[PDB]
Amino acid sequence: METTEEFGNRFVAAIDSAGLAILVSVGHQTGLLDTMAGLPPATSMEIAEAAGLEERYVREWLGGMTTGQIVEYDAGSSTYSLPAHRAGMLTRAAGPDNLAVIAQFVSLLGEVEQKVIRCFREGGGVPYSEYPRFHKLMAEMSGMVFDAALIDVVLPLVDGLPDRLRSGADVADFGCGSGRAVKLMAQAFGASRFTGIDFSDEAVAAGTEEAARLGLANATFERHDLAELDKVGAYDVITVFDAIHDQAQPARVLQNIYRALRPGGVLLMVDIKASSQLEDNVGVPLSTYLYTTSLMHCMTVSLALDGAGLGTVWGRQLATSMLADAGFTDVTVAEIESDVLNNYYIARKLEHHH
Amino acid sequence: METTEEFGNRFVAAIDSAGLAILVSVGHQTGLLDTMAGLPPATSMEIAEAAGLEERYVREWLGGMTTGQIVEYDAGSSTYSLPAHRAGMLTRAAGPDNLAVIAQFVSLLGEVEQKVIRCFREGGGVPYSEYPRFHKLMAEMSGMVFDAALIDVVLPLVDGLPDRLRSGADVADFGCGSGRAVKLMAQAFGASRFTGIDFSDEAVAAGTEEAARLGLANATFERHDLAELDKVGAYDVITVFDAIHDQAQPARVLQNIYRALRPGGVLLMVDIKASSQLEDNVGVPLSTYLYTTSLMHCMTVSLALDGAGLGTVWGRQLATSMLADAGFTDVTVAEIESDVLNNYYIARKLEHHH
Repeated sequence: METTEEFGNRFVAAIDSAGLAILVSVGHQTGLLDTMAGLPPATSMEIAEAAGLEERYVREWLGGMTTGQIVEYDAGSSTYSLPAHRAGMLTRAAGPDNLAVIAQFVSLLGEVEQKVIRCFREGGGVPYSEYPRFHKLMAEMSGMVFDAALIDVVLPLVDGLPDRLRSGADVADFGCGSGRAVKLMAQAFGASRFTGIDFSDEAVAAGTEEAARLGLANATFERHDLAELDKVGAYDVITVFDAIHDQAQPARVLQNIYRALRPGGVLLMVDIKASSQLEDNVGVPLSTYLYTTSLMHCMTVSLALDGAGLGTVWGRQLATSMLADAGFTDVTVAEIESDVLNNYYIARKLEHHH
Repeated sequence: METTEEFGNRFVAAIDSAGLAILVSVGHQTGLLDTMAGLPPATSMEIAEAAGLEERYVREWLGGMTTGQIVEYDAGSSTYSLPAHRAGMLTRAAGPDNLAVIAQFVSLLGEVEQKVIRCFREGGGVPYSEYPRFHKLMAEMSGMVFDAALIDVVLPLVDGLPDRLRSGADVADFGCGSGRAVKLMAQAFGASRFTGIDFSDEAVAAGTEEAARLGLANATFERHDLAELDKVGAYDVITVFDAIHDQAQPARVLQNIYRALRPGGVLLMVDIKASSQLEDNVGVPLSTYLYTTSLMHCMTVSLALDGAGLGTVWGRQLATSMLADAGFTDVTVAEIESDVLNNYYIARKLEHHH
């Protein structure tokens, strides 16, 4: 049984961990972590010089990184070092496995804390437009994951999908952002036609420009809100990467996906790995982070639009039953051993004609 | 030796702890924690009703508080409860020992993260005026500590001080804010004359109004910047609660304090308990929090004024030597067993006439 003293100590340690997360975020954005990964043991002044930064700031940062047991300090020589085993997951050299990137979300949620608190009292939500930095970061992170794994790891989860794409299919990516996924797929699969759909006029224009740059005649982009579409029996394959649980009208989006698929078609929906039952998420790493991210961003943005507010932790069971509600009678859930955060939902449409 | 895997797990746990700190902050500001401390096990809807808050927000908050192992959830009945041993240090009923208050500093530092990051590149600092919420909270927290401990615990650390005040002394409080400390002392010690000095015209006016309210003829307030004072042999006793390490010109402030004291006088300076040597702070609870608070507030506000930027962790050794530089040849450091964050520096002035 946990005592008052033990709880006090655990919570003070959480406070220290929170400070440390912010320091790591600062370390990422300033290039300090990258800089120390390329240095031998060095003074505060040496580190600041190598980083091109103000030493007084670097010095205070170093102090907290040291008390947080990430940076190691040698008092005899007044030198600091970032152990290689830690550097390996806190630097840009790790790309999508750089955990310092996730640390940035602590400041990002903090920036909206007062706005979210108001919603506890007054209802509604904080609009999508309040989170430009948050969204920019998610887009960068997803770009790296698509580059690393989309073609060779993710698409092969769907039995027969790489051959179908090679042979030739009509494909859409719903919620395509700048069109990274469409770009990669259109390159890998010249026989297939790809349409990226996104709500942002800017993102769509950027997709179109980039497809023109690279001579990708088989990639087009279109601005639409995913809840209001006129696509009917248009696509053999539809991808949806992380977009559904944020929607104002997720059920209508899923219904639109089903309508847009041709008979024999397949939806690949990638969304957050968690249970729809709270008790199952207790003890699983990142569960608190996921509830917090939901409360302070993914849930509230949907509620701003008087939406469903399913949140980040909507969960496998609810996702599976909503796919059934949308008309899919054939749903499987795939996992990648090297991916703790995502489920890969594979939903196939009956071959039967209307 | 810590492995890559072990570091990965520890840092993911820090991320979860950071989320949990933000949730606790939200719990404090919304009254949710207070509400649950007065309830039996209850549903999300019951809790939201009791709190007067939007259930959908309460529900998501509950999820993260549960995965963070603060709130307990019973899946059989869908009820939540806040154990008494945890409630005891997360609710307003604990006053200055409410740890939920310290959790608010995570959002507060997050709100300034981008501004601080700019200073790593461009120098200078983030001005004091950027932190009104932060300062309001510190003032509330200090108010409660003064109410609880100033008269009966803190002032008795100085041998002979309560009797000297009872008998009659000229006293000043440097950095008095709204004048809480002066108010309490002026009430306890009718024979003594108290002057609160603060940089804020508003704080000073509020002090004066309140002294008029309560018929405290022996309490006055004056607006001055602590670095530029004309007080010479004016006071037998000077108090400085938490104000020195934030100053642009701390050495000049301490010199002004020494000049302002009469021969035989005493300074009571209360400031942060930590070492001036980084290696000593490693492993001490709250050290990371203190470096982070320094980097993102106390140090940077001083640097904004092209100041000393000593920071929150300036430390005992440096504080002691700066008191010597200011002219004090007689300095002791007192601790209160029930106070991990503050040192009590007692600096006495020679009895010898100019």
